[PDB]
Amino acid sequence: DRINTVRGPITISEAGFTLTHEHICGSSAGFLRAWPEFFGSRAALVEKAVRGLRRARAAGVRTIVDVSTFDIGRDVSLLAEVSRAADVHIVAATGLWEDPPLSMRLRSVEELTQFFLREIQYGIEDTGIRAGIIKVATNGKATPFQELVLRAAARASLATGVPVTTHTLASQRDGEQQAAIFESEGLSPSRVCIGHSDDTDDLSYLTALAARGYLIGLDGIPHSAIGLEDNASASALLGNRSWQTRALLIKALIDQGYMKQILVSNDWLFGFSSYVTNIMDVMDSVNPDGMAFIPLRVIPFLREKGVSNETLAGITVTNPARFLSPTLRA
Amino acid sequence: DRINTVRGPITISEAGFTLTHEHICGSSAGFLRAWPEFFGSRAALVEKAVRGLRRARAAGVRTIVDVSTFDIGRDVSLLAEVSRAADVHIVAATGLWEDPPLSMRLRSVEELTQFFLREIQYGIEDTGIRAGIIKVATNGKATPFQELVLRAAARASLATGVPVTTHTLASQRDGEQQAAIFESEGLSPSRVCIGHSDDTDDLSYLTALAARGYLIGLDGIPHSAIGLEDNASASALLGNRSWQTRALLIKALIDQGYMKQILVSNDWLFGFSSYVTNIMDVMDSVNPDGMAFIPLRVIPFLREKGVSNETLAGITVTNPARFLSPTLRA
Ligand SMILES: *[C@H]1CC[C@@](C)(CC)CC1
Ligand SMILES: *[C@H]1CC[C@@](C)(CC)CC1
Ligand SMILES: [Zn+2]
Ligand SMILES: [Zn+2]
Ligand SMILES: [Zn+2]
Ligand SMILES: [Zn+2]
Repeated sequence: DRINTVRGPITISEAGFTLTHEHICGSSAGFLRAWPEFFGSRAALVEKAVRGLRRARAAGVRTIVDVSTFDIGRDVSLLAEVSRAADVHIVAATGLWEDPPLSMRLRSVEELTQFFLREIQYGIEDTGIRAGIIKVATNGKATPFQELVLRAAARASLATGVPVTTHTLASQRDGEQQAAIFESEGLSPSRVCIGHSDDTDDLSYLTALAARGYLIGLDGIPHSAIGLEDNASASALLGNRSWQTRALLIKALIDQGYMKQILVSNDWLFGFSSYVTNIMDVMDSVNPDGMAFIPLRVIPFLREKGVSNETLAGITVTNPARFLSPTLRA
Repeated sequence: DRINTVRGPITISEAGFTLTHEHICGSSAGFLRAWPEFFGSRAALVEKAVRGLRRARAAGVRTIVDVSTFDIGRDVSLLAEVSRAADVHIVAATGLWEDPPLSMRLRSVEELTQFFLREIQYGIEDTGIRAGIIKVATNGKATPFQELVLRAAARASLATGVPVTTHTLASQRDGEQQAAIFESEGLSPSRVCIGHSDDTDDLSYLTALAARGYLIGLDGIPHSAIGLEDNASASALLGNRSWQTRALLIKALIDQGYMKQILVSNDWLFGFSSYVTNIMDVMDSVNPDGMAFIPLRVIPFLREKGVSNETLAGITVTNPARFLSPTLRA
């Protein structure tokens, strides 16, 4: 049993402490190549990511899942360089997020399945690097094209055993429609993580997903604009619920019997061109720990609130390995 | 005086017979790298383009202006390879078309100007290849972002002397708003071609642009779905006006005194991923001459209708050189 990373297959035991929803860079296809000065320089972005991943590794992280798709401007050569330099495994993604270009938006469910399978089974671009996860997205009711993407993701997962992870507008309970479409294609919920689920406090929605077997992505714990005075763009992005409020959803699901279905992450980035200029600076001021926020702050917080070390080890080590290890029914 | 091509600067005399609105490939940023099998293979696309450009050269073409932007998936390395193999100069474009990703759509007018200037003055990606034209787009009333793109294009042209060429929804008379925005930034109409202008028969609109000094892009002459039975997608793309009807607009503008302001092209492509699957096959059935259609069919047609050889030489050689040669007022 092996998980594909940007430096090759690794064993399940090698994955270790794993952050399941992260980004080296949140961008757009071709953007880093065409306009590296937007990030200062490509080298500056690399250096920032390596420093961040090294600090995460010192805090105990061993693997991150970079859920950047084609249309987030995923650059697997960049991921490989940062992964080598920081000694942190990086799992790359296929799929499509919320900004597909026309050349993707016009494609059929069969064509999309071919593209996702290409990136899982053959390689990404000419790199030979294979994706270990499929990323999809809705923001409210699925567009007709997003329905095709979700179905193609299910077909690619059914052929390969690679899991699916989703972006939702959690306030619209998107996981319900995503589940319906996935299940219509015959995909096991055990192969699916419904992400950005910490954006909502609706326990009925969260437990309805977990009851049918879905993994719950509580993946934006440090995202908060509390204490940011009069920054409309940061408030729209990050919300005004505290990181403690988000983190307590981890305890809530544990207390309901779902500890094996919880996946926790920061949804951090080291560059961020697909939003307003200087958002990365704002985010780094909110959370200077970056990707180390989960082990340095969330884990001790949950221990203080009575969650055991063993349970948190299961959530951060056992659950990601069970999720990522290719299979049709985990 | 020199015009930048994908193989370096050329003199005005070297440009020769020039098609001012063409594409090697109409695609999306990063798409050819990530999914070359969509085109059969990258090599198959290269071979098809080289054969087409060789046939165009045999018909008299010496230069094409590839008006593919970043978001049309412009690959200047591909353009250079095809240009070398076919012995046809290719001018590359900067700017943005109708499918910018989030990382572009969130940018300011100043940021966009920096990006356009980068591609004109420094190089595209890491290739050192510099754009010789700026391409912009509206489809009806400009979106707020498209207003910024048009202003940034004007600023980049004012700094460099490189011309601007536009995509319009001609039925909505977009050239009127485009002109208004360009002029508000102080750009000379002599540096601007309002493209897809052969999509309309409205002489009041066309002469209103030409009267204030704009160049008129009659650039889709072979685009027609006449005789295509019950193909809705091809009819939506190509329209149901004949190529003869489009070509007679060249004569119409000559007869009104605007021969020096007419630019003629095919708006052909050798691959086309940003529309429905197999559209390239449909288009090649409509116009097997491809980019050779203008010299092989339109020029003799206009001669038969009484246009002189000298006038057509002025339109196909003199006007493109005057347009492309960098200057603030041509
Ligand atoms: C991990 C161990 C199980 C509890 C204590 C719930 C019984 C939660 C922490
Ligand atoms: C080019 C020469 C001028 C005419 C004949 C109009 C007088 C048009 C063709
Ligand atoms: Zn997301
Ligand atoms: Zn994310
Ligand atoms: Zn166009
Ligand atoms: Zn075009």
